[PDB]
Amino acid sequence: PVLRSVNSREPSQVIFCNRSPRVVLPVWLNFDGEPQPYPTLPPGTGRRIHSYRGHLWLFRDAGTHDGLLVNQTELFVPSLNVDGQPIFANITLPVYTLKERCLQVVRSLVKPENYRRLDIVRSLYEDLEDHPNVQKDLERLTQERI
Amino acid sequence: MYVKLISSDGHEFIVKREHALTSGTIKAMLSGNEVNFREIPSHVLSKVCMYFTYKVRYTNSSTEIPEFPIAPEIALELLMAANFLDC
Amino acid sequence: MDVFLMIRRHKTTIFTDAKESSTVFELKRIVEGILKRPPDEQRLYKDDQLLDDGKTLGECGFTSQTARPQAPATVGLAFRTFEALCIEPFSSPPELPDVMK
Ligand SMILES: CC(=O)N[C@H](C(=O)N1C[C@H](O)C[C@H]1C(=O)NCc1ccc(-c2scnc2C)cc1)C(C)(C)C
Ligand SMILES: *CCC(=O)Nc1cc(OCc2cnn(C)c2)ccc1S(=O)(=O)N(C)C
Repeated sequence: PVLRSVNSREPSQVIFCNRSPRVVLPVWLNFDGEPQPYPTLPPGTGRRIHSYRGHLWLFRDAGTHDGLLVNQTELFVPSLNVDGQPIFANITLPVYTLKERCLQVVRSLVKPENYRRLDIVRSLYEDLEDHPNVQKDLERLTQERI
Repeated sequence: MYVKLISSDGHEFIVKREHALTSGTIKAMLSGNEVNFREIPSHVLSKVCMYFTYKVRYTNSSTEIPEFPIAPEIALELLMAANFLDC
Repeated sequence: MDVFLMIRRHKTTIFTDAKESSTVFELKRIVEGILKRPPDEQRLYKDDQLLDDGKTLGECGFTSQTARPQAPATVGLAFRTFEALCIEPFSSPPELPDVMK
């Protein structure tokens, strides 16, 4: 795959800093591009972690899989540490569209089997059902890269 | 310039024109000073206006982005309004 | 630093921002430009407290922390004998749907 960690074996220490109000799930893309879940970060916390140069990470809301930003972009790639300094991965909320924010709230209150009972047009039912997904995002980022 | 957005229950919301242009629908209506939303009530339209303020303030900003709050009781109607307004 | 407001009278609500160091009188000049009523024909309030022309918005309680873009603070407005301050509430949301409980 285009999006995958490189097996560099070159250590890089990183500080994951959750500057969001969400519980953050760090996601590591393995050497075949398959995403792997790592321990979650509570809001406003920082974790010093051992990663490697050329590895790829993305960050989501742990409970809903909403996309989050890391250093203002989608993907985080550690580089070599300079003078023993760790690399910062500042995780933040994007400015979601109002429509996406509303879909997040409604999904959080209604079981998918009960989306059918909501008095909304069919297109909004389709929008609710189209949950955020790491596989879908990796496909999109793959096209954006090419 | 300011523009007036009127709710179904007659509240008039006066907002900066550039902020109302956050909505693609409102932008098109103003292309192409007052718009009447016959199906959007004031408990929803007031929240839409807060969203415009939030979007303009925080888009391409470096300062920490806070959550945009939505009470469960308004979420369904606010979703319908956001879908119509394209914002 | 900016402060984010809703200036409200009857069923009119103006969304605007102002510097925390700007004054009550300068906010009446903003209202004038929008609603075409001069400052002497306006009374501005924070809750039922009448605000003094010479105080800054910060000195009245409107600060960056408490008057946020996504949760603006309300400034009440009454026009001129002055009418009583009267802000109509926004509509009541319907009962929460069964599938959201
Ligand atoms: C040489 C190499 O590439 N090793 C990999 C490796 O060690 N990795 C891959 C990523 O770069 C992350 C790194 C790793 O597993 N480090 C240990 C680790 C443990 C906990 C955490 C986290 S994330 C949030 N909280 C914690 C405690 C982060 C990293 C594995 C063993 C998975 C093949
Ligand atoms: C969440 C943990 C963390 O990293 N906090 C933090 C980082 C910080 O980094 C500034 C910086 C300088 N050079 N780079 C590349 C980054 C400054 C402060 C803090 S904090 O005070 O813990 N925080 C709560 C803002």
